[PDB]
Amino acid sequence: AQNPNCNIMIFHPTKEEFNDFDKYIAYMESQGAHRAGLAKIIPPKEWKARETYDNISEILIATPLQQVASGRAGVFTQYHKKKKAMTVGEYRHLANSKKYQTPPHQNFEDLERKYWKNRIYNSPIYGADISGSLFDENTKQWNLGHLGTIQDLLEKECGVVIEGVNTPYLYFGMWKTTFAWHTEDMDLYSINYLHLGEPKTWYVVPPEHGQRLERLARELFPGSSRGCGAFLRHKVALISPTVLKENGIPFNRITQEAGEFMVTFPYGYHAGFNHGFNCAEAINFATPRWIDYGKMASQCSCGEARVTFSMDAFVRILQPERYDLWKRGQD
Ligand SMILES: O=C(O)CNC(=O)C(=O)O
Ligand code: NI
Ligand SMILES: [Zn+2]
Repeated sequence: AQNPNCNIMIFHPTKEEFNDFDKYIAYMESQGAHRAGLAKIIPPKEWKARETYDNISEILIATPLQQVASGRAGVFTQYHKKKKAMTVGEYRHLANSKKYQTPPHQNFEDLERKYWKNRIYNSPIYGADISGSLFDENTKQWNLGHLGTIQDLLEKECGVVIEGVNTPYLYFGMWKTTFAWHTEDMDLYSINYLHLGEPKTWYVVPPEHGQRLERLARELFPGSSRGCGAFLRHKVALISPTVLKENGIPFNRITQEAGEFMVTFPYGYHAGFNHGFNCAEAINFATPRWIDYGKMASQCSCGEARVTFSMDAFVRILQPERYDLWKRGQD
């Protein structure tokens, strides 16, 4: 078996290899990349997402989210407080202000130490889940707004035609902005391109060990666990690498820099944080190997998850027994 230790693999496709997206994902998996839950892909030197980022300041962040923490440094939840709208130019200025800017630090490891020591004592503001794309329409390779759709994948594999669409989201981050432990909706893949700015550090649990993370989460957030059988779907729980190590949870970490893609694989739990002002674009996608994960994906029916209507059809077709109970939570 390839990659038996479930290490995060890093790929350097040539421009020729970068033409066929599906084929390259299949290649990565042939090398065992999916066993980690996360892979990095460094694009060919000849490739670019767009010509410049000089004209993005007028994008609106309609609902910036202030991420307020509760708990202890290594085990905490965060809730999202809605703030007034601001442009990306205004957001960048805020990110760079004395209150919110990245502190002095020696290297990525030093900054990581500071993040886990001090995160809970601040409330950074995140612009998340903004529908849109920063890929140039003329970028033909790995354009996250031009991928084959999950609906078409389901149709090709299973012969079922369903409603729904599948478009990218933009994320504007600043120092300490945080993404909680989660897998994707319906345990889909995700692909994430860091367009510009400061890095993003990722933590990931191998898919074959996801239930170990779930068991620890139930122990660490016992009230949340009693409230919902899939509360990590709420995307509010953080557990530090120190606490994961103390509890023997297998995981890896890696830092993504501007110009790099990350792919998360079905049922690969991940979490992380931004180093400073940045902008990422991400979208979910599927392959034939995903279908069995979609069938088995755990759902939040307590009603806190609140997802896109695109998910209605996935649950309806792949999880018809759960559909009635799941839709009540949505409605
Ligand atoms: O970048 C973020 O804040 C979160 N991204 C993801 O969880 C992803 O791409 O799957
Ligand atoms: Ni994700
Ligand atoms: Zn729930």
